[PDB]
Amino acid sequence: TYIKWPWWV
Amino acid sequence: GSSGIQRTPKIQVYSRHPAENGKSNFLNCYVSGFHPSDIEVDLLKNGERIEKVEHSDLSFSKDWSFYLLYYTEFTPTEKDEYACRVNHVTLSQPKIVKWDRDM
Amino acid sequence: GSHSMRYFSTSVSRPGRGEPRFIAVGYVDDTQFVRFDSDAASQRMEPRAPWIEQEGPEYWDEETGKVKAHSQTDRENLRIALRYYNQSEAGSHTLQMMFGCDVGSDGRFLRGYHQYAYDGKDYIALKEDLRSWTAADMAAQITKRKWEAAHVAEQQRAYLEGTCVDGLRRYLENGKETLQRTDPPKTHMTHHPISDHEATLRCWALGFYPAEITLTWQRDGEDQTQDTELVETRPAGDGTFQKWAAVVVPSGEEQRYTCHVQHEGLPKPLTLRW
Repeated sequence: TYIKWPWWV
Repeated sequence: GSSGIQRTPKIQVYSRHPAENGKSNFLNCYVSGFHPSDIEVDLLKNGERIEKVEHSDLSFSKDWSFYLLYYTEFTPTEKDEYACRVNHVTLSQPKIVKWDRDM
Repeated sequence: GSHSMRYFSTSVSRPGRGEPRFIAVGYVDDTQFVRFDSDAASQRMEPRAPWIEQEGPEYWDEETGKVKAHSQTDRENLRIALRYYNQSEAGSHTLQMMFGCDVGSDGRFLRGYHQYAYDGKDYIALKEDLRSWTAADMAAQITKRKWEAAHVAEQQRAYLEGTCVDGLRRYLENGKETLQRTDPPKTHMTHHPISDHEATLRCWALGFYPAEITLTWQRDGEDQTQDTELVETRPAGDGTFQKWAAVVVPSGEEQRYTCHVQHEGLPKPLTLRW
């Protein structure tokens, strides 16, 4: 299952 | 426009199974340990680029260096020669590695 | 033994030749099971192992949404990194991400990972405690401060100990016929004359799974650490792996050398002699 959250650097 | 420490690909050309003339097999070219990921890989038969060649999805190792597998079904014979051709920013000219049934 | 799930994503800019390309792959141990390619036509997370195809349509919808959102985020991250470093738009740059978890034989969480590399070098990584970050340079410290303020590590800890472990446990059950196997290496030795004074002894390991393996040569019981040629472990294409190791031996001294093979599918390590 893929991460539910990405975020900006 | 390459960026970051360059790493030359390590190239291996080999069959999936020990070669037997007249017996269907797979010809592989595995390129690993390279950066950046932009690369050209072809399989050759008697010096000519093979058309229907598949490849794995770009992935990378723990040290972040990239690897790819290029492969095609083939039936080896005693006379036919095969090779892998690789072009990469680290290579002054394309590198052609011939298939040797004993590597 | 233990098992792992990993996702690997690569974002590459190609100035003047299109917009950046995003590729993501998912693995359980050494077996790939999904992929996404932003250049490809489907625009979906796609199966790459038989045992994942039984997942229903809402798996594929949910996984597609998550990976497409990551694709867009890391494309913007390439822009941000360019700015942080004041690098020119002329250069092609790379952003890699890896995340995933390890579980033991009993399914318990053993380790979580969530880390980035920029142009092939560490950028930022979640520490083993899943509470703090390791930033590799002054740009990554800007990111570290931002992620500390937004409590990103809390969300990634929750994913790694929860969703990640749950998915890996389920994949291991659904693909158990295939993922919980060990194929031991088939071994042999070949002999290749160079001159009339030297020949190559090559020790082979074929058809093994998983890929982790150790091949070493000894001479009279003493290791040949520096005179051995060891190729990278390579895929056969059928789910197994191959590797060889070679030593150059003075003609007539073949019987002084032994090859030693360690693999988790072998109840005891092997010793081969020509």
